[PDB]
Amino acid sequence: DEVKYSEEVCNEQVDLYLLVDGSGSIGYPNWITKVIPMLNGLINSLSLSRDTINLYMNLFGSYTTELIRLGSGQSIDKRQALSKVTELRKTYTPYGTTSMTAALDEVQKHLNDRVNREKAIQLVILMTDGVPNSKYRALEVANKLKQRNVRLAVIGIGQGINHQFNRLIAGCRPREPNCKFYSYADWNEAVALIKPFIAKVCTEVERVANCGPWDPWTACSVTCGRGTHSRSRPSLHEKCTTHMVSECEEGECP
Ligand SMILES: *[C@@H]1O[C@@H](C)[C@@H](O)[C@@H](O[C@@H]2O[C@H](CO)[C@@H](O)[C@H](O)[C@H]2O)[C@@H]1O
Ligand SMILES: [Cl-]
Ligand SMILES: [Mn+2]
Repeated sequence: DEVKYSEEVCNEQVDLYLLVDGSGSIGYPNWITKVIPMLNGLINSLSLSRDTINLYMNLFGSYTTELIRLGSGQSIDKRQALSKVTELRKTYTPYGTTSMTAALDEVQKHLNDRVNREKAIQLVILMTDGVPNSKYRALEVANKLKQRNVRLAVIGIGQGINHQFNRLIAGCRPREPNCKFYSYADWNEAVALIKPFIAKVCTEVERVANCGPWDPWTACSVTCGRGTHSRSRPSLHEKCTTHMVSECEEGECP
């Protein structure tokens, strides 16, 4: 048989992969005056914690650079994540080519390795001017991510933004105003864009678990008159009953 039980589903767990374009096309003035404050405002709006949002962060240029791993201090504490952005303002100048496909591939690898949290919403935030090393290769991996139920939002940054590509990889429809997946204004709009994707919403649902077949009932405790016997089974789930006791009769007692 099976067991039924109640449960609240809130979708509070989110693995958020922040992929930041650090390539030479971005432009140094833009980096300082626009990208850094974008990162600051965005990350400041994320209530990171062990049990809810966990941040991953990658910087992609000629190489991809994994800045923050899911689960670490910097993944779950907003203040620590902000320090990484500050470290970037002080010590990184954008240069080189644009490994966008490889950055997205790092997310794929998380899923493949089963490093993400299974019950966690998977959310990629791609921050780019939308001029990757290869347009087809980057669209391809993004589409692979979406077919795995990964959500993807795009934030345009840089001195020379290819909106057409950004809208395409975000999945924006033509003739449709205010795409819910792409923003290219300031941090305020990006934050609003990201909000519906990470909103905790609580519903009460019923759940079903297969408890597996019972073992045979034991022989009666007494071989005459009233007694009891029991049947057990492996716990295939936390909510599954594993033991029963019933009253049995083995005829009369002389
Ligand atoms: C199994 O075989 C039965 C035919 C009886 O001989 C049982 O013995 C009886 O057990 C009851 C209750 O357990 C006692 O009150 C009796 O004293 C005893 O004869 C036996 O278990
Ligand atoms: Cl690429
Ligand atoms: Mn570039």
